[PDB]
Amino acid sequence: DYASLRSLVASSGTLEFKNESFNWTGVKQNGTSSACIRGSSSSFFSRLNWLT
Amino acid sequence: RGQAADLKSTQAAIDQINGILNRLIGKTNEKFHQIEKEFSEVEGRVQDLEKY
Ligand SMILES: *[C@@H]1O[C@H](CO)[C@@H](O)[C@H](O)[C@H]1NC(C)=O
Ligand SMILES: *[C@@H]1O[C@H](CO)[C@@H](O)[C@H](O)[C@H]1NC(C)=O
Repeated sequence: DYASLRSLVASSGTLEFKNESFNWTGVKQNGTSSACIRGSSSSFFSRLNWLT
Repeated sequence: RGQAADLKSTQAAIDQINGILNRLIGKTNEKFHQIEKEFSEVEGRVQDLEKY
């Protein structure tokens, strides 16, 4: 539901982010794809964590 | 010296004003079930349409 999220974020009027420390035991965090290239190296979304 | 009032013109004006008032005051329509107008959560585009 793209329109609802767009409207909600537009009405909020901010992109302030506070980092929390989730536990996430026993897995590999971060994870990079060849589609997202930050600088010259592969990357991913900055605010989302790909667990593998 | 003396003073007096005219009853015919007074009654004509009073009658016209009373007719206007009777046409305005007391006539009301009945509406039973309608949409919700107050919301406690945010859910997206349907609530926005209702508010609009
Ligand atoms: C994270 O999980 C480990 C598993 O050994 C546990 O000992 C630890 O208390 C957990 N940390 C939090 C903040 O819940
Ligand atoms: C994921 O990368 C972030 C940013 O470099 C880092 O803070 C975090 O410790 C990494 N998680 C790992 C290596 O499990």
